[PDB]
Amino acid sequence: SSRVIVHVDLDCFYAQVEMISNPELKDKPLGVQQKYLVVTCNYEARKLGVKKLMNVRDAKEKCPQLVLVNGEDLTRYREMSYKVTELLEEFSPVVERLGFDENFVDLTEMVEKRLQQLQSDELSAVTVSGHVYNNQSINLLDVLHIRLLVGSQIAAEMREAMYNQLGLTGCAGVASNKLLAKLVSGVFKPNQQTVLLPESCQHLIHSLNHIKEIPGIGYKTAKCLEALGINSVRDLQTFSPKILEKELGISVAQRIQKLSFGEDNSPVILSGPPQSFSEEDSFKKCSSEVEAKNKIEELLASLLNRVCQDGRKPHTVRLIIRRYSSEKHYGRESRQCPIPSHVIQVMTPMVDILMKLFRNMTLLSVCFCNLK
DNA sequence: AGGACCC
DNA sequence: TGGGTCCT
Repeated sequence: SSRVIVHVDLDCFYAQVEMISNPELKDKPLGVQQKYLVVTCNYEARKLGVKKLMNVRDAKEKCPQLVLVNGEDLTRYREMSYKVTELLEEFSPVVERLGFDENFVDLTEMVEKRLQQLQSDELSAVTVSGHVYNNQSINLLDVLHIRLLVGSQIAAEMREAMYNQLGLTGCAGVASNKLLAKLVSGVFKPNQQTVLLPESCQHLIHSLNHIKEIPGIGYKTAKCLEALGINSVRDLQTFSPKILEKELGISVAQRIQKLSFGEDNSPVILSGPPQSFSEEDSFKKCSSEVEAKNKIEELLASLLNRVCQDGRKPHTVRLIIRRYSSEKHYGRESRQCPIPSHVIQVMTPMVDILMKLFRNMTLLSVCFCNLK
């Protein structure tokens, strides 16, 4: 019936990794750069105006002192990301990754086992760990409150472990489903945690300022809802099911309307090993359609070392590209093809293997998928 | 192959 | 605007 889900969200992840590499970067405003962008920065620099995904220029003309480290090679970020996930899996096996810095853990079973260990007395001593959303009063006789509180305790144990064993700080949100857990994890933003009691669900959902802010409603859907006059969470909650169903599909429509009410029955999915491996690269439009495949040889280099390490082998390869011109807000192409059973068991072959797929066709990326 | 959505 | 996942 009722679940206890925790959402773990690491603070400015790349920055934390770069700060751990070179300690001299601490306290000093740090920004991690990829090409001409500052993807993320530590809180210090953030205090000085630096915002995530901001042009270097606008970043230095806002903080003419900001230090920058290149973060185009995701290798170390990716490695730490899995150590975090594995550490969480130790607490409970059902852990879902969302990007490199977020994880969802279904704590339901763990909470039950812990509660069954408590005696008819110490159950009244159950306390919360961290913040209680909207400073809501706890009712120790509400079984749902007790469960979420134990959930807050586990969350605190997880964050303490991440810090002690891995040197990382982060936020956590504890709630009855993934939607709410993710929305509440960020209420007290820096290295802290919050728990959501049922009675405050509407307050949390309505605290949002636009449907776009709801996890599960992307750039597209948002614009669709807008063209319909739906802008606030309450608009969506009160809109006609039928029309919404008749314009977004019965699937999408019924799902996002549930979300507007803070309802979300999606299960936390066990991520396990990656379903694919890939590396990209965007050039200043410097690929003459030919000879510029030496770049593809570079991508393959690292990948091959990665595809290797994992142990499993990929039975499919792919190549994706881009083209410069107008304002193509969306434009990618890729030629998918099977990988020779013999070559699976090295570059040379694969090189021209991608080369043919090449000709058949500002960015270039090789993706090894269909792992077995 | 391409699309939507997410960090 | 460097990676990923799942659905059509």
